[PDB]
Amino acid sequence: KDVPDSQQHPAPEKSSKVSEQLKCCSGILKEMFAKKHAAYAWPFYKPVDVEALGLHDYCDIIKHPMDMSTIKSKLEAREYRDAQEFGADVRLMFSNCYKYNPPDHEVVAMARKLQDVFEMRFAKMPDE
Amino acid sequence: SPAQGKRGKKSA
Repeated sequence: KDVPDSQQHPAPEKSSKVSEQLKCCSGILKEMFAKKHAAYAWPFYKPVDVEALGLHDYCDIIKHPMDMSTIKSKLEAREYRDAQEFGADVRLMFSNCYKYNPPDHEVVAMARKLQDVFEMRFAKMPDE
Repeated sequence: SPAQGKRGKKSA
């Protein structure tokens, strides 16, 4: 088995599954990007503002800060093979977030909201 | 001191 319904066929040409994942992946990011999640995903559309946030230690913490806009841009670039390229970077921005931030933080506050929506969204992602 | 804990963002 090796994970239930994890894989079954390599993609023909490019997708049938994969770039289909990205149409989803995107609507997903674009959803965290939604005015709905723009209450808290907005600091994720764009990069951790090391100035605005008064970080300084940022570049010590952060090795790969992801931003909903690149990951999206890469969607919009089809640079992402699939939604797991996609969420790899969602997990990246989420990661670098709690990486830097304690869970009593605002960024994490925001982070975990996206964590909820993105992961829920991502649960609706294929793999076939 | 693992991370500064941003002190970033206030949603607004």
